[PDB]
Amino acid sequence: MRNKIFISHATPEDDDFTRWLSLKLIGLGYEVWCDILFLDKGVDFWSTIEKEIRENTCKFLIVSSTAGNKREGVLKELAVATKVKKHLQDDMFIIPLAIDENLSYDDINIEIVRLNAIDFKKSWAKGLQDLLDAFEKQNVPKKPPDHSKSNLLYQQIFLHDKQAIEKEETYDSNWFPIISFPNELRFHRYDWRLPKQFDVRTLAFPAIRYKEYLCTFAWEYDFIHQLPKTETYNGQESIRISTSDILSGRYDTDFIRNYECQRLIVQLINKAFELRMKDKNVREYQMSKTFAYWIEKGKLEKDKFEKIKLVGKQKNKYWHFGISAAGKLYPSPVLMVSSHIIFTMDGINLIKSKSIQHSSRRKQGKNWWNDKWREKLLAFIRFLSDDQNAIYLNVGSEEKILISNKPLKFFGKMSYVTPSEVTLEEESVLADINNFEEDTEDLDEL
Amino acid sequence: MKELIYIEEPSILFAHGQKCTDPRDGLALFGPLNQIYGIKSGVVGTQKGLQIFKSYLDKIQKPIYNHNNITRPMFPGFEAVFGCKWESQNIVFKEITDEEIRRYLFNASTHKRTYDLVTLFNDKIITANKNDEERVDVWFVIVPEEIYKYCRPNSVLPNELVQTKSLISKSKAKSFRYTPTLFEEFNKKLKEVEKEAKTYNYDAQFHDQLKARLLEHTIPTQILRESTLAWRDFKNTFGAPIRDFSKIEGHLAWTISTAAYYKAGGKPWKLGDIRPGVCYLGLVYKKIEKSKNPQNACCAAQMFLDNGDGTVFKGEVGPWYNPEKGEYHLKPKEAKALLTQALESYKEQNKSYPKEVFIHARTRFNDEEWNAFNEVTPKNTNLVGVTITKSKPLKLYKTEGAFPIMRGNAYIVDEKKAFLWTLGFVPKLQSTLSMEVPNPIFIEINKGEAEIQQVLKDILALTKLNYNACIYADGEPVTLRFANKIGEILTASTEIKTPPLAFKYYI
Ligand SMILES: [Mg+2]
Repeated sequence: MRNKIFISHATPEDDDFTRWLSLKLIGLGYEVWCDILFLDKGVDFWSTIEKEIRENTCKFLIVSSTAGNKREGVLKELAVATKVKKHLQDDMFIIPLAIDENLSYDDINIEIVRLNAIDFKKSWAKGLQDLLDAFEKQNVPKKPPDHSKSNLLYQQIFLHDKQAIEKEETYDSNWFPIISFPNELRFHRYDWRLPKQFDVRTLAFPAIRYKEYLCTFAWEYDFIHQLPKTETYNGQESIRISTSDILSGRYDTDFIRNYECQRLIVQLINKAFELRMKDKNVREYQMSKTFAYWIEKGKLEKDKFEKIKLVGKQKNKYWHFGISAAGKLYPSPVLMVSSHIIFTMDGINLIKSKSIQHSSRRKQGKNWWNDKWREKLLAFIRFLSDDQNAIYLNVGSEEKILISNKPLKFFGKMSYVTPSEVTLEEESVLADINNFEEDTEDLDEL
Repeated sequence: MKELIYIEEPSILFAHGQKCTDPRDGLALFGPLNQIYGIKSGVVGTQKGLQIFKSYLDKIQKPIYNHNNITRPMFPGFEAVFGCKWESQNIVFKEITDEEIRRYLFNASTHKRTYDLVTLFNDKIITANKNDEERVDVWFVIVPEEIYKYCRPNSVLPNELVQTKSLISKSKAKSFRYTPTLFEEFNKKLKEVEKEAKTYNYDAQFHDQLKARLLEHTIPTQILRESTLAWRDFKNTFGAPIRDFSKIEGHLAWTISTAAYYKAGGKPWKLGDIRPGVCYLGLVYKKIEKSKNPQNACCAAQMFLDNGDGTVFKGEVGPWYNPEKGEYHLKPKEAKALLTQALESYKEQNKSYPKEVFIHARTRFNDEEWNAFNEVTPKNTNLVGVTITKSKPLKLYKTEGAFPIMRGNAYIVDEKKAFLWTLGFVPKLQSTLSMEVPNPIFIEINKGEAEIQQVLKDILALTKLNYNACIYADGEPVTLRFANKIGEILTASTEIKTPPLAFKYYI
C-alpha cells in the first residue's frame, strides 16, 4: 500500500528545519521519506525518487524559501506530484510549508501560489500543530507514536558522519623523563657544623635541611666558601643511599620511608633547576608559587629559534614564551614543564600590573593552537639543551642530573578525524568572550 | 610507556526515554524529562526594562540560529522545544520607577549603594508574592546596566554624581554599636549611622546579595541584565555593541530558556544510567575574611543524586581554615552534623539510606575529620572520599595538526589516582571546548576504598548535568562547578538559619 510521506528539501540552505521536522513525525508513528535521511551512492537519483512518490507516499510537502523556489531539484520533484496529483485527483495530498518572511510571493512558484499553506514563521510548534490535525483530517495511515525510532536515525544519519573513530594514535606531552641521576643520595650529620638558623635554600648547590642531617646529591666537600667549619667533617659520618633503590620503592627505614625520600628529591630537582637557570641566560619571572623563565628580545635570530618564533609583536607590547617546572617521581621520574606567556613593553622589561599581564596572556592565547604550543614548548627545550638529547642540571660539583628534550609519548586507543580552520571563527569568537564573563550575569560560557 | 583508556561519553535521559549525549539536541528531538504546563513570569524592573524582556520573550518563540549551527545546535524556539509556552503577555509587573533608583543609587560607598538597591527589589518581590493571590512560577529581575556597573565590589561611583553623603568609613563600620544616649535627638542621627554601618555586613555584589537575601522566602528568580537581553542596543562611543552575541544568538536563547525552564520547576533531563542508591556530596568553603579570627570560614555541602537538580546544606561557620597549609578541614563535631543533615535528607528523600556515598573536594581530606564521618555513616554504607583537581602540571599534545586530544581519554596513574580529559575535542561537535590546549583533571581517592575506573565514569557523567547552562558538558563535575558561587551566597547574608533548600535557589 501507500502510506509514506515525502518532503522536498532545498539544500543545504534549509537543512536545519528540514532536519527537525522529519524526526518529530517519525517518533509518533508516521512513516516518512526524505533524501536527507539517506546518503547516496546509487548512481541514479531521479529514478529512485520519482518512482518513490507514486508508489507509496500518503502526502507531499514542499519548502517555501528563497532557495526553495530557485533550486531546480525540487521543482522537478514537485512537478511529478503535481502531475502526481492528477491521478489521485486529490489536492489535499499536496501541502506547502513556508518558513521565510523574506521569500516573496512573486518568488513563489505558480504551482505553489494557489496552494494552501501551513505557516511556520510565527512559530514551528504552531505550524506543526496545524499539520497533524490536517493529517488527522485525512486520517493518514500512521502507527502509534515511537520516538525510539527517531534517535536511532539521528545516531545513524548524523552522528555517524562525525563520530569517534577506532584509530589509535600517539600524543607528545609536557613530560620529559629524567635521563640519569647521581648514583648515590647523600645526607650529612654536619650537626654543629651547620648552624640552626642557617638557610639551606641559600646553598648554591641543591640541599635540603633534614631533621638531623642535610640532604643533597652533593659531596660533603662541596659546601665550603659559604659554609666553613665543614672541612672538620669526617665523610664516613655521611649516610648514603642508592638512587635507584628510592625509585624502586625498595628502600625504607625505621628512621625514613620511601615516600619521604621521593618527596625530598623532588624539591631538590626544583632547586637544581632554578640554579641551572641563571646560567642559561634567560630572564626570569616569579609566579607567586614559583619562578618561570623566559627569553629576552633580540637574543635570537629574528627572534626565532630553529625557525620557531618565541618573542613577537602584540599591539603596543612584546610577548615572550616562558616556562615553569617541577619534577615528579610517582609513577616515573620526569620533569613537568608548564608553559606561560609573559609580556614586556620595552621587550626587555616586565609590566608591573598583575592584571595587565594576565589580561594580556589570554588575549594572545586565543590566537594559539595546539600545534603551535607543541611547536613552541618543544623548541624552548632544544634551546636549553646543552646537548640536543638533554640538559645538564648540576646538583654536585661533579654530580649531575640529566633530562631529555624528547618528551614521553602517550598511546591512544581511540581518535577522531580532522576538520579544518573552524576554530579561528571560534577563536575570534573568543575575543567576544571578554564580554559575558559576568558574575552578576547568571550565565557561563563555553 | 603507559597508555590511555577512553571513557565512553555518558548519556542523559529525555522525555520519551530517548537517550542522548547532547542536551541541546536531546531537548529538541524529545523535549524535557518532566513537563510543566506554563511559565507565569513575574517581572521586576523599570518600564524600559520590562519591554526589553517582552521584546526578547517574543523573539524566542521564533526559531533562532547561531553562526555555526554545527558546533552549536540551533534553537527551534520555546514552544517547539519545551511544548510549554512562555508567554510575554502572561506577566506580572512590579514596576520600579527610575526616580526610585535615582534615589538610592547615588551614594558614596557601594555597600550602602548596593544594599539599598537590593533592598528595593526584594521588597517588591516578597510583597507581591506574599500579598498576591495569584501564583507566579519565577521572578525575572531585569538589571539596568548602571546598577550592574556600580553595584559590584570595587565599583567606584564618580564623586561628581554623589548625591547623598556617607556617614562612616568602610574600616570602622563593622565595629559599631548603636547604643542609646539619654538624649533622643542625638539618637536620630545615631540610628542613621547604625543603618548605614549595617550595610557593610552584607556583600556588595547585587547578584549574590539578592539571591542570598531571598533564601528565607524560597522564591526562585532569574537575573538578566538589560544589556544581555538587548545586547544590540548598548554600545561604545564608536557605536559598536559592547557585547556581541550575533554569532551565538541562538545559543544564548538555549541558555536562558533552559535555565528559565528548570527554575520553573521541571528538570529538563537526568543521567541515563546510574547504579541505584549512589549519593554525591559537594564540599564548599569560603574563608570569611571578615572576623578578627583568621581561620574563620563558611561550611557548605551540595548533594547531588542522579538528576542534578541538586540540594544545598548550610553548614556552620567556624575555624575550618589553616592558612599555613592553605587548605580547609573540619573539626569533627561539625562533620557529624552535615552528614546527619545530609543522610536524613536522603532518607526522607528515599526512605532508605544510600548504599554508596562519594564526597568531593580539591584538598586531600585530613584523617581526623574523615572518621568523624564514619561515626554517622551507617554500617551498611560505603563512604568514599575523592580529591579532584584541575592540576595544571600535565598536558597532552597532538603530534600533527591543530586540534587537541578528544575528551574522554584517560590516564590511570594507579588504582587510586587517575587523569581525566573532561576538556578537549568533541567529534559530535566537530570543534573544541577551550581555546588553549586542554588541561586534564586529577582524580584521587583520598579516603575510603572504591574502584578507580568506575569513578572516572561516575564523574564524567556529573559533567553532563548542568541545568543552569545548556551545553554538551561542563569541565567540572556539577558538584563543584558552583562551589564558589554558593560560597559567595552564604557569606552574603547575615544569618544562616536557612534550612536545606533546592539548588535552583542559588543561580
Ligand atoms: Mg564603600
